[PDB]
Amino acid sequence: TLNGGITDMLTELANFEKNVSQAIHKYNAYRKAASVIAKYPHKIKSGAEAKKLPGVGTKIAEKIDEFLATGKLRKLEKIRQDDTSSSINFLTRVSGIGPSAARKFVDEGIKTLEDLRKNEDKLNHHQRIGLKYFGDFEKRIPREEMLQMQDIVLNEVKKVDSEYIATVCGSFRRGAESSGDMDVLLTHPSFTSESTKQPKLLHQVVEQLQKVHFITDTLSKGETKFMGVCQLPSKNDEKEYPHRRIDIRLIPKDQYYCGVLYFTGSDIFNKNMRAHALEKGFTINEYTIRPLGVTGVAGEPLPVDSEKDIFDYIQWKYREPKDRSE
DNA sequence: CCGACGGCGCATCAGC
DNA sequence: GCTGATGCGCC
DNA sequence: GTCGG
Ligand SMILES: [Mg+2]
Ligand SMILES: [Mg+2]
Repeated sequence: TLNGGITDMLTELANFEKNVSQAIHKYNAYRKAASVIAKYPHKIKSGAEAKKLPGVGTKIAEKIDEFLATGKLRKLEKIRQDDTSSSINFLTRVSGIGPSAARKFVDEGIKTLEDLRKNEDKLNHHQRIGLKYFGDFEKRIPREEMLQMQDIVLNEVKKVDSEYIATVCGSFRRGAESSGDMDVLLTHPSFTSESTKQPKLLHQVVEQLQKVHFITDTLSKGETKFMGVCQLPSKNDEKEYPHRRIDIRLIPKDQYYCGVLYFTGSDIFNKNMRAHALEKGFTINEYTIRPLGVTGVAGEPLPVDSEKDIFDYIQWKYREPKDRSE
């Protein structure tokens, strides 16, 4: 982290644009810039040097010069002093409260953790559970605990049906020493792009995990995506583990490679890779890679039998998961 | 100078 | 009820 | 906010 001060500044600017300004492209621009700077292997000496990087432009170059000169950004200093901005940025830290909800709450005079805790009846289900585990959800998960969680998930799935395959993706699959949460990609031969020969495939799995008291809460749930809360069991006399966020995504089995590419991320890696596919004349989602026809309409799914095939199509050398942490 | 910026699941809501 | 838009979330 | 045509 040669440029930790700069990348934090940019991240804070990104969060402002997203949470307060509701300017999603400025949000993305700041995160692309932070990410390119984060991987740059030199300690940056000026804005000019930073501007050479793709994603850093004139405005960010200027902020970088101010930051190196003084150790801070007046623009951010003012934002931090603004009560409305501060309040909105705080509320959005609760899962389920976005930029619109936060600003709505602030209008109502709901703007602190205390306010929220006395107005539960004003939150939807997702928001109520996000509030419930607010502190827990900001803790990271040591890899060792991720390993225990993996063992539990993989073994409980196996107990439901030996044909399920569950893969932990996200920062875990990228080899991180700690994860923000647990991402599980699920496949079963009965669910392909061609047919759903068996209903309740995701449900059965979620139920078993609830049955054994691993999944403790649900934020949302459909046929292919579960978003919830889980907890490791604690030993006799031991403080409980924090509650953790868990996302489970059921992907057609024949589409596993596109699925696992998606769920491995990072998010920024994904946006960069997908943007590059476009530039090369393809479109990538978690199911397929397709050609763009002359019109601008996606064609039929190209054959894919490895993650690498996807990289090949867009003329990128393969990158192991450990190298996709953008 | 601008059009485009990654792609999609679930929950909620307006309008019919 | 549905469809389509929007909010929020996943990477 | 930045990039590419
Ligand atoms: Mg994760
Ligand atoms: Mg997740």
